[PDB]
Amino acid sequence: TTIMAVQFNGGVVLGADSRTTTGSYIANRVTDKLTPIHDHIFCCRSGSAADTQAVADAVTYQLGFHSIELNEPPLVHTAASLFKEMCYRYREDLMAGIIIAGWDPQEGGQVYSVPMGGMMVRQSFAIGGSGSSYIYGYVDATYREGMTKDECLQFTANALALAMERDGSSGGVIRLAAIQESGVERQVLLGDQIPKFTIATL
Amino acid sequence: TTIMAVQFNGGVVLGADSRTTTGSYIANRVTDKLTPIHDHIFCCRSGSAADTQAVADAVTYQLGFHSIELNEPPLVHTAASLFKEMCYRYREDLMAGIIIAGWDPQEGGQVYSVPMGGMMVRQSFAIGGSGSSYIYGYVDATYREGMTKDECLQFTANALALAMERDGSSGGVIRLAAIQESGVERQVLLGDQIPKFTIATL
Amino acid sequence: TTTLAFKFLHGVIVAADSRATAGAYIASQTVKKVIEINPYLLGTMAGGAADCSFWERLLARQCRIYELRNKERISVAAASKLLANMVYQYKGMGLSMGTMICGWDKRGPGLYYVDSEGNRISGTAFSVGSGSVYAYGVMDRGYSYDLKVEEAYDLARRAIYQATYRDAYSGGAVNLYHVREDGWIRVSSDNVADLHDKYSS
Amino acid sequence: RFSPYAFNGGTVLAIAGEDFSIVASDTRLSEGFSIHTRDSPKCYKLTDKTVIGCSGFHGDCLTLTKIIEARLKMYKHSNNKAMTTGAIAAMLSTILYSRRFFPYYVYNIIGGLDEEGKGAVYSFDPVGSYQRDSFKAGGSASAMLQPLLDNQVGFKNMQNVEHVPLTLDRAMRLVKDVFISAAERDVYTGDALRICIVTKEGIREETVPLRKD
Amino acid sequence: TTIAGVVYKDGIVLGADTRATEGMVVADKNCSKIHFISPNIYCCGAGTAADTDMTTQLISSNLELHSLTTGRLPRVVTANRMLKQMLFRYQGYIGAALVLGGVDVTGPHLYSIYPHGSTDKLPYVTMGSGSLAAMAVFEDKFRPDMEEEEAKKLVSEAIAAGIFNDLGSGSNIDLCVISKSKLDFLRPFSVPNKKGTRLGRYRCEKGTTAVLTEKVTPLE
Amino acid sequence: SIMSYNGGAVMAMKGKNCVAIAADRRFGIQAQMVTTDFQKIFPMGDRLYIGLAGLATDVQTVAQRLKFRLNLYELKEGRQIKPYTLMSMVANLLYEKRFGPYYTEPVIAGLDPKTFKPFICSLDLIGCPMVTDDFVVSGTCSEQMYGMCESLWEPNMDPEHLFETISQAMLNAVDRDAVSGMGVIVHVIEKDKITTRTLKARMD
Amino acid sequence: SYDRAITVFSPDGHLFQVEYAQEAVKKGSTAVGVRGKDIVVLGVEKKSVAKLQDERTVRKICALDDNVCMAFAGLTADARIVINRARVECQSHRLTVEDPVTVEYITRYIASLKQRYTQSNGR
Amino acid sequence: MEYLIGIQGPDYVLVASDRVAASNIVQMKDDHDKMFKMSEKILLLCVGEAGDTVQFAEYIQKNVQLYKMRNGYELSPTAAANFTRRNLADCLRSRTPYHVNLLLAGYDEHEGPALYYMDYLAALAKAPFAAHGYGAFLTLSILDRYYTPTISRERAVELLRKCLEELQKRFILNLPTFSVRVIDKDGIHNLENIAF
Amino acid sequence: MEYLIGIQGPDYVLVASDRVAASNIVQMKDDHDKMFKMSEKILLLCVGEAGDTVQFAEYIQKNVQLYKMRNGYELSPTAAANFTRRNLADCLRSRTPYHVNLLLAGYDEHEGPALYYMDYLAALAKAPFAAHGYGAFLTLSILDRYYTPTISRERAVELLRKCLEELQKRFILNLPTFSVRVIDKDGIHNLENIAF
Amino acid sequence: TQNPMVTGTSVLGVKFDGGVVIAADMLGSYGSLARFRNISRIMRVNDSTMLGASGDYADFQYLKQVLGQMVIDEELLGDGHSYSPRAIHSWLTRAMYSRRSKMNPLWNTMVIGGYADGESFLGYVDMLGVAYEAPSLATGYGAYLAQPLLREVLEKQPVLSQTEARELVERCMRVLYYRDARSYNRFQIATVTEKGVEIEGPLSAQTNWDIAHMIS
Repeated sequence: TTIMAVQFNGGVVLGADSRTTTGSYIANRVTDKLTPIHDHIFCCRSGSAADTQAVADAVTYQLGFHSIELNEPPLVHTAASLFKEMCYRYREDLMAGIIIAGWDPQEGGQVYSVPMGGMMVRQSFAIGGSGSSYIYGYVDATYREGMTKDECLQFTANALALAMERDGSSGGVIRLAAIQESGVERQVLLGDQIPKFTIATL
Repeated sequence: TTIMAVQFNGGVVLGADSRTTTGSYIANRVTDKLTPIHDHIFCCRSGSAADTQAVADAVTYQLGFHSIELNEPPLVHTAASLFKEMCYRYREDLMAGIIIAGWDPQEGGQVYSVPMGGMMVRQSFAIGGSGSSYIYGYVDATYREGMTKDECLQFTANALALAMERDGSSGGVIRLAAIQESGVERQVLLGDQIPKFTIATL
Repeated sequence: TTTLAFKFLHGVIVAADSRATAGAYIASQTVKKVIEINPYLLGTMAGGAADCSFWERLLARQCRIYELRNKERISVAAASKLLANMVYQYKGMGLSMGTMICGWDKRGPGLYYVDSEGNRISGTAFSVGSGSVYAYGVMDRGYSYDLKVEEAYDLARRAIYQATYRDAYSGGAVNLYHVREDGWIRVSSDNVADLHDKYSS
Repeated sequence: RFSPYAFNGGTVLAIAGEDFSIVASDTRLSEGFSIHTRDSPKCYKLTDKTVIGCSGFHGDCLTLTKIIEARLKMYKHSNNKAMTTGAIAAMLSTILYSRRFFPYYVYNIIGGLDEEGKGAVYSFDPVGSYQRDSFKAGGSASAMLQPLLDNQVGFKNMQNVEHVPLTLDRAMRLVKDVFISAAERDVYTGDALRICIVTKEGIREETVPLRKD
Repeated sequence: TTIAGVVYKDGIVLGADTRATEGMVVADKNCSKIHFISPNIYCCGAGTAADTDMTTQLISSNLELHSLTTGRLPRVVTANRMLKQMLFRYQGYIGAALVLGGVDVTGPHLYSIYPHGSTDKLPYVTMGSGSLAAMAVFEDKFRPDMEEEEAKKLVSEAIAAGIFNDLGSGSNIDLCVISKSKLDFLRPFSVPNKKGTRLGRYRCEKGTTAVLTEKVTPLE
Repeated sequence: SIMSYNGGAVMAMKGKNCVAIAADRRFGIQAQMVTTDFQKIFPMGDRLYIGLAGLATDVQTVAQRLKFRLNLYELKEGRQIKPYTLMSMVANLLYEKRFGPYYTEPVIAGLDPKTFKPFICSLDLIGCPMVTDDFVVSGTCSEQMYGMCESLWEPNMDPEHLFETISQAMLNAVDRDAVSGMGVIVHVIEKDKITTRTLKARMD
Repeated sequence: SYDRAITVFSPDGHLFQVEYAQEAVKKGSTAVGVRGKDIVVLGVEKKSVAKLQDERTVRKICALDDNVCMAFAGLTADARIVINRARVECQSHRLTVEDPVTVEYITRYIASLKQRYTQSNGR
Repeated sequence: MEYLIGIQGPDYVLVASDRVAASNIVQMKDDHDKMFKMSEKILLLCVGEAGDTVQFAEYIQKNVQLYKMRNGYELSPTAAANFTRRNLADCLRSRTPYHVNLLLAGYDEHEGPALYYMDYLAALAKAPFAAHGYGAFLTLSILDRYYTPTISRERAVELLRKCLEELQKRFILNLPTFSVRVIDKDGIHNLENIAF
Repeated sequence: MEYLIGIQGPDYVLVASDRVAASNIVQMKDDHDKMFKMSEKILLLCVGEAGDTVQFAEYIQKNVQLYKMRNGYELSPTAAANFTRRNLADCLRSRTPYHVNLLLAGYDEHEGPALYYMDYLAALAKAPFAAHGYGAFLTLSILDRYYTPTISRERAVELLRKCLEELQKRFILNLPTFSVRVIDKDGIHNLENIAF
Repeated sequence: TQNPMVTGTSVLGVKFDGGVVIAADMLGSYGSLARFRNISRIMRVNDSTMLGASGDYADFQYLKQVLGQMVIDEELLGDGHSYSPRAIHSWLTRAMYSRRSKMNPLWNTMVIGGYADGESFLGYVDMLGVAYEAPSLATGYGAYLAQPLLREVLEKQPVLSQTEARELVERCMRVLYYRDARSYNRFQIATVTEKGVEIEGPLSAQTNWDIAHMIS
């Protein structure tokens, strides 16, 4: 499992793999880990499949009622706080690593990272899951300050391809998502569409 | 602990960190993990400090006596085979991850990997230790086929700097070693001489 | 499993059942629990089936060499001591046996209780096995030193029978042996189901 | 850590007669929930008067048979005689007990003919305890075949039966019947049944198909 | 246990075996594993047999209560959410692995529900003991928008693969075909395995059992 | 094993228009036999019987609590209970104790009232019903009972032929089990009569 | 370890080392024993004690067990080894066989002890 | 360790129990009574845990006496045996279970003499003769041998004496004194204690 | 469980042991002798494990008798007690240790009466009176009360009888018979067995 | 070996008309990490026999140098005798069981492929010493995924050609990449024939990911 969210000027770019494993067998090789909560708010799921899906549906219910009551478009900080309150209160029962990234008309593009502990912090980029541990060196070296939308799509796709290459728990297909004022646009990079990196041979 | 060895046309380029920890406390921040065996043969140590040092001294004794009997410059494959026989026979007693790289007049630049199991394989580049896991994404993307001596020096230095940045067990000083027909030349990268990488802040 | 042996004026009576179980499932109901060591010595099977069979056969081997070297029969006390010494070397390893060595000696009728733990004791009456506790009850109430030969058969045969009735691990057929001065003789091999109809009438 | 033993299934059956001896077993070899092969007979002939059947851990079964085959020649070279069914049964007892503290996970049943000419069947446990009996079932479906053998061959629980002597025709039909019933209930038993017949003439083999699921 | 489901052009085909085992011994040769949820949604079952029955019956009871109040046909997502939220609440202690499939006003929807509460929406799913054998057939011969008879052949081969290879599965193959207008519940689709009929009769003769006491009580 | 503590075996069989149910009579703790005459088959409504095998406490507790719910059912409704209705009643009773079940495996045998149809089933400790057209068994010697029933049973059997089949299927399976025995009681259920026989069995 | 063959066969067919050991016993003091009806008595001749020596130490009559005693001739240094080895066997017999050691058994052990030394290497 | 024994006759019930209350390795009490008077014709023989014996036996005792006062008539030996089983079975899966192996003895006006065996798990069984404890393993076989359905009370005590002498001969635990009581049509009668 | 007791006087040693060889819950023997004859004036009383008792006691017995034959004179009670201590201490840290609690009693020609206490760990201690087993916990206090350094053997047997009667009253394990032997100037003497 | 470190996954094997084909992916998994993606797990023993191994790779290299030397030692004599496919399989059964009994086993699972005297041989060897002969073989997760696919084709058509056997393996290798997490899309195809043992280079199976869009 490898999840990624990078923030740019107009909004955010999200990316995730599609492999979910139960031991050494792949139960689903084409899992959608990018769950929509609202119109412009998305989250990334990693860890226990039963836990991540149950919390995501709960926040959608909580923010959905919150948005109508206030009669305003929901904030990304508000959606991330609802994930924070559930992951911290039931930290001994839940095994989840949620990265919440979206857009609101007040602040703009935001990336929040909520790991297993239950803490919440805003970041420029956020990586999570088992396969993320293999791309900490790449992301830190390649990340440039002030990247455009199209550059962030390439930045996320390359980092996920390198993570899926080495990690056994990660693999399958790359799912991308771009959120701005215009709306949400998603694309899937298939088997031949994946950025190929050369294999070391003598 | 992060160790690296990259092969080029003339010979090999080596690299290792300087941090050795006994839990969460640094016992030595000046550790030299590049151990000389012969005139052109070096090895990179990772894992148990007591185990790796004892094997490295034992191979030096074995290869030293072997080179005189044949009256011929020792091969890198020969030196790596002596590490292989000790790491495989006592695999349940020793914690070692040795990367052997050197030069011989018959084959040239060679990089061999002896992991925890006790197997042996020749590679164009090799990474080992605890901090090597974080730079698997970077090395796979940056590596070009047919890199010159100067390019390999920068390639090893950059990869080690990113590993020490993220890993707690890795840190301190980058120690580089370049071996060719001319001999062995070593350099030490200090504090400010370290490859600079930006920290993403809002 | 129920094995019993007692000595009296006329000789030594050896009685045993034939049920062998592998947990709750019964593997066999026809096992020869009275181990024929020599034409003059008898043993019993309790606990481990192979442990009783192998070591007493090693004893049977050792007793024959003793007869060839010394030109005389081995004493019951010496036969009990040899088996006790061999199994003692493997104490606390996994061996499990509870045998009774019977035979007519120069001193008279002999009875010894040998364990895998290392016990070796001589007495007038013994009972080994899972149903040994039930065998002691009916045996002691009808025991006498001046008991008749036919009266001795009825006591031991019923003592196994009463034990098979209560113990789940005991059953099959009751095997009876009489030990005399010239040698032991095979008395009867009565089935428990056949004896049930006999004691009812 | 590491477990040296593995349950491979398989059930071996043997019936002794007046002049015949039958040793039969299924050909299914499995591990856990998957089947290794559908053609693996547990019956193996040693001499012209002895056939052995091994069930349990196949690693021990394959090795032990090679020990017996080596010991069969050692007796043949030294004594100038073919080893009898009673001698092999006594020999296997010592070989199994030599590994007392590290036992073979094996259930052996030897079926053959004695010196007189009658059918003889010997039953073995993992450690080496043995006895002679008319019929014995050992393996995974041993608890399914035995109660039927007690009733039909031993004539138990039946009030007024004439006690008919065992013929090869009746015994062969009884072997085929119980394995059909065993394949329905026991998952380790199925695929194909192989029957070995030991007579005055020699050893003969027959194969009957079973449930493939 | 081998249960599978597939999505074709018109609807959904669900498959199941009939072997129910107690430990490593077959207890039931003919066992229904395709369960009724609603007149349009059916659900295959795996794992704990008692947990599968009671969870199915409760959701089927709730959806019948739901459909009568709404006055219209229930949705697959409603069946999914009810099974998803309940199994999560018990933290996987109810060992019920369910392959859900039905036809709505939206279209055909297939789900795989795990005992812990995780759900996956896929064109083809396999669960149970012989799921590994059944998935291999799908990963080799499955194609999008296939015919009804072609999809029925695809699932039957998948269940059969779990039957012969896996020891936990056996006997008959059950199929359930649900479309937009037609619902075919083929109970015995294929019988690949049968008992070799007994040629030797072991019928006990009248009066072979010994009786000690006899008592006859008349009835109305 | 919890089930092997008290032992016991229960068997049910189908005939033409008759149902037979048989069980052993041994009551014992682990190895020691205590009582020769122990009831395991309980009447439920003139033509319907239930046989319970497992822990001796749970055998008696379930039978008493099922009779508690049976009588209330027969008073609320002016009809005698159906075999399918009782099957679901036992299944409901056992599942109420899901995370702390009664260690007993119920077997129901009897004829359907008004419709004279035979019925047999067996349930799990947590209450999982399964219906068969041949036989159902429960107890410590389950594997022993399966081997006998798979060879002796025939499709259409008269009351007298069914009695001889179920008796021999029990006796031989019980004699290979250490924790089961001490007599076998058989209830042959017909539309006109109930025949109860105690068979001559081994007492060891 | 010394593995030289001491006792070997000769052209005529004699074991010289055995024969020379029979010459050593002839040179030793005389010892005679007779068997009676109720008592068995042995005695030694040619004590040749200088009278200035304690005659308690040079006693050739040694009891092996409670019912077994022996008198020897020849090399007194060699006999003391055999007596002590036989005395252990009398107690070793009791540990294996609860019965006391008979005269025939203990004699067979001494003879076999002498026989093994006429065939072993270095002895 | 504690010991119980009960023998049923044609019109009487004979029961006996040891008078030893032991701790670790010492005998604290010499004349301990383990029989509880339930009714005029019912006795309870309670054996088991240190605290569970007194607490459970008295709880049922007072509840049976409560039935007597509320109705006027006493409970039957059958009804009392099923009542004491119900309380033990319901407490079995609770937080506080009672580990007690008891034996109930009673005479009924219509049905006659009755003896009931009960496990600590609460399993009621009707038996002509029953015994509890480690001493039961040595005495039940003697009870299987000489027992007859038509045994006289003078022969029943003689049969009881044969079993108690086995405890003095084979049983490793010292049990000198035994309480003997007979229940018949007149009620509970105290008999001379068999001592060794 | 087994029991030992030793009372040493001015010119004699009084020692007694039980005659019960017990297994699980049954008494296998009634006349079991736990006293071993080492010399003409030395006795050894071994109590402990099932196999270690007979094997260790006889090994020292045959070695003491070996000393008698090789020299002509017997070992002194002090030398015999130190010899048996050496064999147990050396085997304590070996592969097969003997778990035996012994009590050595002997009379010397020069020193006189002697009694030695010894644990399974091999710790030798000279004592005027000592006891082994669970019964020791009930008897040592009586031996602390009525014991005098100049006690006569007429009173010592009476003192021994006082301790054995406590085992009949308080001790939970049945020990009916005891073997009594006295070692003095003339050697080992068999005294009448105290039975209950 | 008590704890396996660098391990290799499923190894396939099926015999056709006049030869046997074995395929194994070039991957050495370190727990979950794909450490080495260019290692050969298939070796040529002699002209008529070949070996493919699953499990610990360091133990495979040990068996590689032993079997390598055993063939050399035999070829030194030149007496017209060579090790048959059954002889290598029988030795390997004795080799794995002997170390199993010593409580220090080789963490390996082998598939033996051979062709001699016009007979095609396919053998299986466990780390414990379990050995048998089968027309189709699969190790690790292959026994659960690939073997069911191999059994159904050989049930319909018992004898296959070299082309039919290869396309069956490529179909099985594709499914292994779909469902086995510790597999790689770079495998070697080894084939025994009358000409000898031939191992092909890096090969990749074409994968389809059309199920990515059809969820909603």
